[PDB]
Amino acid sequence: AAGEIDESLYSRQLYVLGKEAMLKMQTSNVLILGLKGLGVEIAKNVVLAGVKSMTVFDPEPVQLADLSTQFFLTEKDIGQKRGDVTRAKLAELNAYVPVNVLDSLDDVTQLSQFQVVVATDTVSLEDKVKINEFCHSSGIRFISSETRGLFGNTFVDLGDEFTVLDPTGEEPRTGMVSDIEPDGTVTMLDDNRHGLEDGNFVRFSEVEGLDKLNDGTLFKVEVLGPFAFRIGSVKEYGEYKKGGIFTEVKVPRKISFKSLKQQLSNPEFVFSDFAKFDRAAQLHLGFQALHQFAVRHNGELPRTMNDEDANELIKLVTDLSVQQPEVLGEGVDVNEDLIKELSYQARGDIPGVVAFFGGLVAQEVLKACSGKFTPLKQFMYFDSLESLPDPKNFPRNEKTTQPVNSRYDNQIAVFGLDFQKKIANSKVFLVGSGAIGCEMLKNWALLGLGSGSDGYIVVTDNDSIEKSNLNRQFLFRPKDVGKNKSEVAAEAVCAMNPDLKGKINAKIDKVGPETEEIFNDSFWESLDFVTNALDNVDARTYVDRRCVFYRKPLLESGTLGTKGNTQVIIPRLTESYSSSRDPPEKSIPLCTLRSFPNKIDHTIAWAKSLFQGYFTDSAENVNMYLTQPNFVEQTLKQSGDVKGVLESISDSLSSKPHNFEDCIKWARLEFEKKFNHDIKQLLFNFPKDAKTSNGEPFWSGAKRAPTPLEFDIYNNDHFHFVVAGASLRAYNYGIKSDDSNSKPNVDEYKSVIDHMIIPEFTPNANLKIQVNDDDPDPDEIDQLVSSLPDPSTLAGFKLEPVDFEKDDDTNHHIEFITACSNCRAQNYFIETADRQKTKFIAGRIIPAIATTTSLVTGLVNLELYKLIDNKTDIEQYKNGFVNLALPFFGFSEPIASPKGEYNNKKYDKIWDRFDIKGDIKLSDLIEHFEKDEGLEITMLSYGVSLLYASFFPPKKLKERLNLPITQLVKLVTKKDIPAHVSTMILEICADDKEGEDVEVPFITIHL
Amino acid sequence: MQIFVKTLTGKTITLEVESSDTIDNVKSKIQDKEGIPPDQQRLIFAGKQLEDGRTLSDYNIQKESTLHLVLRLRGG
Ligand SMILES: *NS(=O)(=O)OC[C@@H]1C[C@@H](n2ccc3c(N[C@H]4CCc5ccccc54)ncnc32)C[C@@H]1O
Ligand SMILES: [Cl-]
Ligand SMILES: [Cl-]
Ligand SMILES: [Cl-]
Ligand SMILES: [Cl-]
Ligand SMILES: [Cl-]
Ligand SMILES: [Cl-]
Ligand SMILES: [Cl-]
Ligand SMILES: [Cl-]
Repeated sequence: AAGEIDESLYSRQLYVLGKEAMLKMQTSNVLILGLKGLGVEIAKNVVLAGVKSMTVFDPEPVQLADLSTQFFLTEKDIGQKRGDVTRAKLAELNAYVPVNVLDSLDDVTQLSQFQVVVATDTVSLEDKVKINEFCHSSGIRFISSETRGLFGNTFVDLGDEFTVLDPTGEEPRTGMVSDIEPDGTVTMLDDNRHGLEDGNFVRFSEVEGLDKLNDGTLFKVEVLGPFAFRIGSVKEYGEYKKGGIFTEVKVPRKISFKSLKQQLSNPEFVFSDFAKFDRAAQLHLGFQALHQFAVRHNGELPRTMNDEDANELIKLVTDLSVQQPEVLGEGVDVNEDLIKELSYQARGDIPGVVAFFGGLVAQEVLKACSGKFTPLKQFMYFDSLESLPDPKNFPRNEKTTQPVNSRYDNQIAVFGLDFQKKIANSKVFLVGSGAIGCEMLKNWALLGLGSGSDGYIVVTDNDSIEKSNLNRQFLFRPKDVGKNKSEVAAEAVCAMNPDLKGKINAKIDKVGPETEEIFNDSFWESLDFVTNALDNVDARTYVDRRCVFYRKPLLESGTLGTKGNTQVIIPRLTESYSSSRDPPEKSIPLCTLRSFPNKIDHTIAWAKSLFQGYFTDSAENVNMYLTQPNFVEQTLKQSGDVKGVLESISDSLSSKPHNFEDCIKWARLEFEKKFNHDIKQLLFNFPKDAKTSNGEPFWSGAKRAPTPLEFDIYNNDHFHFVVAGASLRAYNYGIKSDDSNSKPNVDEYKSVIDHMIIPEFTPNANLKIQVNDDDPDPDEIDQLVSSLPDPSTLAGFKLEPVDFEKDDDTNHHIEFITACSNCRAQNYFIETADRQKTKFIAGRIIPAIATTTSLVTGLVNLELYKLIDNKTDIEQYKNGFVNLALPFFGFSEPIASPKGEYNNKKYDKIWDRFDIKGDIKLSDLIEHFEKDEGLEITMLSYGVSLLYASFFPPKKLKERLNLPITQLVKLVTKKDIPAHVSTMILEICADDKEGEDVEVPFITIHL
Repeated sequence: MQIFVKTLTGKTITLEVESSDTIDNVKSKIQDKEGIPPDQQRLIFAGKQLEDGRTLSDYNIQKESTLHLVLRLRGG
């Protein structure tokens, strides 16, 4: 009995892919050939996303070197078959997805039972071509992928006829219309952009005067400017009067793919990095050359670091170019150095590259199953050669790179033994142990990072594991729910690589200002670098500040559905995260919320705030008033809204319910207030047909004339408003629900409500209602104070406040907000939204999926190699930007840190500072600056408070000049410096040797 | 001449520009079309992020070149 989706597990993925896409995924059987690193990584991501079945084929024996990137293998599995040994561990990732083993692929006919077949590095080109031909001609979707050291590729072939249902996954563009001219020119209301492109399609509703333009018909968009687009003539439909909302529609696109055989000699490229576009053709030849080589050398790849074999590869590539001068184009030479490196690295198995292709290919599998997002069409090549260290520090030759009979051998194959040991003796702080965190720790387990006697890993995360996390936090199991993320993740990766036994310090502390006693000078100074795995901006800003202060590199990343990004912050080199602004969260105007909504986002906001006030704030206020003897005197002199707070207490204590029946009543009376009386009030001030000073109708554009609601228990939203309201109210007052063991019953509520006197509405003639945020706002408080009961008549009466939890479906919260928003939506003729959508907005949920998370984490660990080598050439580093939907990959050299000058002295405006050893006297500080820096201190301050200025008269200088900085702060702030504090940042202004104010670094005082 | 700006959501904006135009200027034109303040714009082309006060010519931006308008994301 399937055709439905587990929202509690798939919640966040569901907001990326959508329900239709996932229903198609749940009918698709996927087959993966080869279960080395690449295969298991692809499989993991696909199994997490939830397809109908996963089948894995790898009859090869496990060897120690396979552990380089195959996180589900162990030394105990050596000799046994990769497929058999991996199966059970993939199964544990998602109990809804059976994971099977194909024993044998002697019969290609067995492919017919699968909808998508994926061929990894274990499958020869000869067999990839046979298998592709079978798949292509039978309607089976085919994807292949290969990693070879720091290089990699992927190939996609979805057959002759594949339909893309949604090219991007973006919210359809929508907007309000003020005019439609006869030639089809649609002008937007006020200064709202349509945000469409030429060749988008749109449908309309509410356009008065053009009847059938609203019937669902699509119109092709010709963009005229930011504020208008044209749809072709509309004089046939009538003449525009007023109103109208347009809605973008994604139309289906049929596309065709070519076989692998055709694409080998005539490929279509998607580029991984436009800085390296010339390399795509070269590598296309190079990866074919590796297969030709293997055919010549009994299935062996070139030898690690070996010139003889590399020259053979260059000959092989040159024969493909001389034979067909059309993959490289006329008169274009083979890049012999590039091919040389491909030979040198061909046996390499690099965690970050595997992670990149694993995320990518897994998402391409999902596209293949669903028609969601734009497929990769058809070949992409990739390299991260910038990750190679300087050979002067870590030389690469046949000796340094040889296997040492360890799990790291095919990492050593690329970087050398010495480099690998420096990775193991690194000391790192990982801030977060969720999606990025889990992927990060897996990658570090695979690197052996922190495994050496000089190294360690500290990971901290202050959350416990919730169910929806399991969809992309692959180290957590259903039975780990409720435990702490960091602790569980640390244990999990130690099973993956026991070299990290006792090397990970899993902490549960919140990073920030309240934990600096723990994460202190000594803690930070000890680290080599810091990596963020965070879910919010303020935390990133905080870690950034501290990285600057302690001069530590920072590896930053982030995701939002299929979109992602990486950033590197290098001491003394680059700008920091804080250096650049991101687009802020747009705020809704207050009048729009309070009186004139037109989008469900507005009704949800309003309903969420109503929820806070009804079931959280009014309770906290009652509890404060009963427990703080000075509350009323406090509130009167430190609240903007005084009257609100006092009515909230008066109301809270005079209506006290005695049973659930009273809670139901209260809720039904609130329905009348909010959706009936308040609306009739707003219409009393502004009638349907009201006009403004120009004589144009008041209700037009963003203003939708409301109708009052007539309560109707059969209406879902009216019902649930009352159910959820009553159940929450009961929770506040400690009353047991009739609901707390089972479903709400319509007839039960109906028989309470049917017997109620609902008081009729009378208007207030003096209520002003604010029409704009520009426009102003417009004794009885001594009466309100007199009305409040003495707290001694309510001894030990607590109200229990509600604490918004969006991910518990039994708690009525999303039930309330959804119903309350929708009742308001009914009022204003806005399309009602369901629970999943209301939860997304009210709960501020970030869409997330494992694919993007692995890929972005992969790219971070390709930049990590560059920190290990202490790279100071900014041109070697890559900030990354992705969107797997498109698919799109772009990279950029970090921005350099801005520099300054004072006197003849160059300085870094982010990184440089004046370190003063000791609790120096003010006079000695001022002197040190003139004597040693050429600087005449002009102001000196500690945070908010001013310690010295050159304009101070002599009386004031006498008090301060002889004081140590700590006593000087004491004099001015009247605070002690706390005991725990060991550094103080002082900001200064100064004049240089000419007597001119100059910008200069900050000061750190080391106590 | 004509350049293109592709956004991270797949959108293609077309701009009328000259080789000597400042990046400041291209951002100005992008603001006119998209409404994004120049200070919130991250432009990238051929492996470089485009900096205020340099020119299109400085980054070797030809006719038909495609710039990417990219973002940082807060999820993790
Ligand atoms: N991407 S995810 O899987 O949804 O979540 C990963 C996060 C990382 C971890 N987390 C988030 C925030 C953390 C902090 N300190 C923050 C809290 C607010 C604040 C203000 C100012 C400075 C810092 C901070 N510390 C530790 N871990 C954090 C939880 C979740 O798994
Ligand atoms: Cl959908
Ligand atoms: Cl279906
Ligand atoms: Cl088993
Ligand atoms: Cl091979
Ligand atoms: Cl937030
Ligand atoms: Cl909240
Ligand atoms: Cl929960
Ligand atoms: Cl949604």
